[PDB]
Amino acid sequence: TTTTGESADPVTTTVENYGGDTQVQRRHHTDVGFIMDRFVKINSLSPTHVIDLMQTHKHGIVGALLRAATYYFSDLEIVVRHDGNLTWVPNGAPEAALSNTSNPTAYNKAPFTRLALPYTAPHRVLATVYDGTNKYSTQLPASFNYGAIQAQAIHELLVRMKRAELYCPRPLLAIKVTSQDRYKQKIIAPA
Amino acid sequence: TTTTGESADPVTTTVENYGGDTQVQRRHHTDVGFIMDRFVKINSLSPTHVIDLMQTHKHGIVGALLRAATYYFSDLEIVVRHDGNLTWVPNGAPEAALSNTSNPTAYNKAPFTRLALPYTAPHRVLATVYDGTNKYSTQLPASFNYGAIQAQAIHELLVRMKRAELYCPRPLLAIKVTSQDRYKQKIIAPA
Amino acid sequence: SGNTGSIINNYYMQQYQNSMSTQLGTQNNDWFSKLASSAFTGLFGALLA
Amino acid sequence: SGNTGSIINNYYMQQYQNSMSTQLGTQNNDWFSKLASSAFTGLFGALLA
Amino acid sequence: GIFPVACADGYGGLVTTDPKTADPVYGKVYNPPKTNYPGRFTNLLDVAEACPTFLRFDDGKPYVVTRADDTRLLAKFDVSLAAKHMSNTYLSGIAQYYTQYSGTINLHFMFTGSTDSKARYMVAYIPPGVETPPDTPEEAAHCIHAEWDTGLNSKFTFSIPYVSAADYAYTASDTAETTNVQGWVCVYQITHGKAENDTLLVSASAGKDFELRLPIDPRTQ
Amino acid sequence: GIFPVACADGYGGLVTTDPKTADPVYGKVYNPPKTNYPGRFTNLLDVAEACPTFLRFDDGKPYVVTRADDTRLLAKFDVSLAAKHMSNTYLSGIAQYYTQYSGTINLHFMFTGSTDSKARYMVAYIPPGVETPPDTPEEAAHCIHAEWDTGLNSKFTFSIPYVSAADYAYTASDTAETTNVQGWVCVYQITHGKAENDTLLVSASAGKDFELRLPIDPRTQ
Amino acid sequence: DRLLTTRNGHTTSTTQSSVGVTYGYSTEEDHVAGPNTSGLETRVVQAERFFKKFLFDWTTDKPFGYLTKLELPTDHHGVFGHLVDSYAYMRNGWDVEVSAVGNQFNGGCLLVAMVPEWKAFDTREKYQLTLFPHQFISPRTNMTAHITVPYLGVNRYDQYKKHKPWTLVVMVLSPLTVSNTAAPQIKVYANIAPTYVHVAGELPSKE
Ligand SMILES: O=C(O)[C@@H]1O[C@@H](O[C@H]2[C@H](O)[C@@H](NS(=O)(=O)O)[C@@H](O)O[C@@H]2COS(=O)(=O)O)[C@H](OS(=O)(=O)O)[C@@H](O)[C@@H]1O[C@H]1O[C@H](COS(=O)(=O)O)[C@@H](O)[C@H](O)[C@H]1NS(=O)(=O)O
Ligand SMILES: O=C(O)[C@@H]1O[C@@H](O[C@H]2[C@H](O)[C@@H](NS(=O)(=O)O)[C@@H](O)O[C@@H]2COS(=O)(=O)O)[C@H](OS(=O)(=O)O)[C@@H](O)[C@@H]1O[C@H]1O[C@H](COS(=O)(=O)O)[C@@H](O)[C@H](O)[C@H]1NS(=O)(=O)O
Repeated sequence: TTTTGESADPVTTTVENYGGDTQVQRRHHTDVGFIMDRFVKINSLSPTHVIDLMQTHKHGIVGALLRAATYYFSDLEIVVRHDGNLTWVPNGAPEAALSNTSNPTAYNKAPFTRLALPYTAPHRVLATVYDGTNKYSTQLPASFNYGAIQAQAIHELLVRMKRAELYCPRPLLAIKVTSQDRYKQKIIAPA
Repeated sequence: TTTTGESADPVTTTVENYGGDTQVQRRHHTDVGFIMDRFVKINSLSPTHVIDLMQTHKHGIVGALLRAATYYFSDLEIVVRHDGNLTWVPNGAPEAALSNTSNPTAYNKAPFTRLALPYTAPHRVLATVYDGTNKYSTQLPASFNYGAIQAQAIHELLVRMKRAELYCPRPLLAIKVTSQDRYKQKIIAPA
Repeated sequence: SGNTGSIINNYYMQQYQNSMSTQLGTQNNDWFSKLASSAFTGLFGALLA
Repeated sequence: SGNTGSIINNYYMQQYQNSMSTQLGTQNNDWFSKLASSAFTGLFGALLA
Repeated sequence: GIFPVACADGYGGLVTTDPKTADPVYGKVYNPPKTNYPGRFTNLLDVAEACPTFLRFDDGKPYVVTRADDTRLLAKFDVSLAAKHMSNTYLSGIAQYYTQYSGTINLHFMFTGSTDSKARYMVAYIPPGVETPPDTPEEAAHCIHAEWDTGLNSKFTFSIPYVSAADYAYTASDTAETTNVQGWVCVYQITHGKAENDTLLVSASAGKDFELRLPIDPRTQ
Repeated sequence: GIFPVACADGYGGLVTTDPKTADPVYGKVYNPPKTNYPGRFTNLLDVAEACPTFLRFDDGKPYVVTRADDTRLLAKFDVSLAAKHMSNTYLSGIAQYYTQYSGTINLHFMFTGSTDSKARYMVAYIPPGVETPPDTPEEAAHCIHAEWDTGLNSKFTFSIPYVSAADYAYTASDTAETTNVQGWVCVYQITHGKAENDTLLVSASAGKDFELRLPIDPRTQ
Repeated sequence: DRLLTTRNGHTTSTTQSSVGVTYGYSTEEDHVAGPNTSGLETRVVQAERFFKKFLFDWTTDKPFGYLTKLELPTDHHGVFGHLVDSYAYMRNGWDVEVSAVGNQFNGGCLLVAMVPEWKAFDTREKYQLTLFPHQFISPRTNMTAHITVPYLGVNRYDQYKKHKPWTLVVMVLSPLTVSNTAAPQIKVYANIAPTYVHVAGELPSKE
């Protein structure tokens, strides 16, 4: 098929053009809500930690995919391996509140704590990139977070996006290829 | 709107006065029963402890709110971290009864004991302040309590108000402001 | 209720789970709700819009 | 949903398990699905098969 | 056989705000009746709407005094639940326990002068976007404002509207904030006739759509 | 008595992709409305179909240049989501997170020359089974191919068919692979008239039956 | 004939080499009367007209990847500019027309796109810029590109002095080619019009 390409109108040809038969597709694994729904780890940690999905690694399946969207929304689940008790506080809270027990506080139970937390930002949607001239009264507004946690020590933090919604796609890149033809690597095979 | 203010009749204007649109409100978080329904800690403890909600801290969310009411009523839940077995006894009992096992006694089970206890005072409602010339045959009648607990050692005590009812509101104060304009503090923000 | 979010009905009977209220006569004895709803919202006097 | 495969209904109420969405007006506001389905599939011009 | 069960890791711990209930141990207790006990309140915002409390001005007074000189700005304050002027209100007392708010806040002005004291006032909401609030009624006129005079009715009520970028605003203020994020309110005195040393009491209450969400326990303990 | 239960060994552990949900601790939060927010996408393949992105040729250009000499092969590349030429496409960006694929991949050719520049091209799918791809239109004619010329419509689209032994093919390529398992695509220039230095942009998009299965997290972290 | 005449207020623009209009992310605006402005917002139709801006000179030496950007809103000296200094909050979409007139004997191709929340793109990311609302300009086919986009962002209303949601980008996809019969270079211009302009929060005067 030939078309006026300058218009940018989508064109999808099929093998029928030269005698083939287009087949059946099952696209469950490329479903946004499904694919974002798995735990991902946050590497940097500290006794006091503000939950920010952008601390996710840029090349991990979740972090790559999240960054391939401009705006997003989701609820959250967290797994925290910590010493002592864990206190969570919602978006907008004074850092000092983290010391108070009446905020959701999970008492230590081995081996870690799994929790379901609601979206809690004052915005209708959040962004992975924000073109602010400043945004004050490569930096993101401080209001873009899912609250904060505190314990005597935070050893590990996994985070899971629930009911994820993604808007306005952005570039997603594969590994840079050096070889003359294909990027080759060791694929699993029996001994 | 102008009115006769000396009458003290409530007046609630809206933005419609100058062309605005009043919006929709969802007030679940300011619901009394909901807000008082969370664990709060009691700092002073001892092997023998008489449960008194006024031992709650005056600036904590529960203690501040409770003190912002004259009379109240509620059932209770307690979490106790203790050595040995825990015995509870209802309001009006001889302190000596605490040593007897036939009163509700929870055998030690790690990491602590959670219990549901009923209101047990001889009054229809309790008070946070009591204007007694004396009240005998800044002090509250001894009958204002939820019973008492005893163990070999009591390390921690959390208390939770269930089915709370609050009557006749009293002053509730924010932090005293020193600054020329606003009380500013460190609000959580991502790193 | 307030801050209880379990779907399943309680394993223990109500007379054990809570103290039982008695009456002499939970109704609409909400003074402050009445007070707030009674607030004047109009505009005293004539208007020129 | 997406990546939840439990048969049994949740023990906790929805207003606890998740944040609650509000509206002003989940519908078919799927721009990219529309865009993709609108793609031209034919053949511009005359055919000789 | 018996029913197999998987005891799941990461579940089971006590969370101080959990939605479950404890197991009972002492049953069958009937309470003294408290049918129709007076003064009950079920939502903090009902009392916050019905009972306005006072703002704090100058050296600790619930009022503003009419200026004898040619300066017309009587007061200026941050539209913030954490503002110094709101620090003694019941509204700010409740607000400190929540992370976000939205909606209308109402201001009440009650003139206290003698029958032979007269005045004309103006209140304006200065939204954010300007560096400093105007100290002149003429400059503030371009904002949302209301003017009223003295007479038989001693009180005047005005609604500070919620106008912001996000749907909710923080109740607390961050240390990195120079200018108040939600703007200011300016009270002016257009003129007066023999009203020197006469007072204007100002109080605040929650409006019909005022809303507080996300409970928090922030005070030092 | 109470209900007997067997706490089973080997069950209960946290699996990062498990199909369960955590227990909640902070209820009753209502979100700001986001009704009808623009640009939403629910499946990665909808955008992969609607938005073709560019292939990479020679020294890093999204196009191929018409040859002035007597060599007619403009480009040759592996039908592989891991091919150097596909390395900057959105299609390969998504594909790296899946182990297998199947279906149609579409190529788009947009001529960029002036009105007085004309040419005739040919694209062929060389299936596996031959040692090296043909550098001649005459040899490649025996394969599935399409020829088109220049004119009013600047773009031409061709479907690379999925023809393989197994029902699915790997998205990644093993180090032990000499020849590309799925064959090659060869773009030729039959002739041209005054088209020296004129360009042919080439991009790719997912076809109607393109499919990706088996999610994977392979990048070094 | 591919004639299109666009009208915005008392200003009109017509091309005879139109390749159509590209709508990005949506065909309409979301709700302009949300809870964040109470009911105080108003539409100001007088700001809905075309203003102009020079972009760059498309020359033979500018290679693939060369890119010029224009963050919106930009400096404006008409009613729209006044609106920005007079109101605390605003929202509007954009109706964008970009012209690169040379002649039919030139070659090459420009990619014109509208990007939400701009970030400086890698040269590798430049291969996927078509993921954003766009259109192309190739001398053999057209001289005008036209894109229409709605207002968007984490906030229903904005403070343009602190944030710019949209940014127009024109990138060289294939270098300009010239001959004896062609135009030696092509100047690229933008004809922009803000759409559905709404303001809220009257600001005080400077006096
Ligand atoms: O230092 C102050 O802020 C002074 O405090 C106010 O008194 C408080 C009192 O401190 C408080 N007791 S507590 O132990 O702190 O809890 C309680 O009794 O309330 C009163 C009233 O406080 S209120 O918030 O103002 O309502 C003084 O008021 S009063 O004593 O007349 O009742 C208040 O006037 C004082 O503030 C002045 O001093 C401030 C700092 O002091 S210093 O410069 O270090 O010496 C200064 O910042 C204030 O501007 C000034 N008030 S002014 O408006 O008259 O200038
Ligand atoms: O070494 C290369 O591959 C050179 O890389 C390309 O530049 C990358 C850049 O490295 C990358 N930054 S990052 O830190 O690696 O992430 C990012 O900025 O993207 C650019 C573009 O990469 S792309 O995948 O080609 O799109 C050079 O492109 S550019 O700088 O013009 O933008 C690319 O031309 C380079 O590849 C050349 O060198 C390769 C190995 O270098 S050496 O022999 O060891 O000295 C060689 O294998 C390539 O064949 C050669 N490219 S050629 O086609 O012009 O011959």
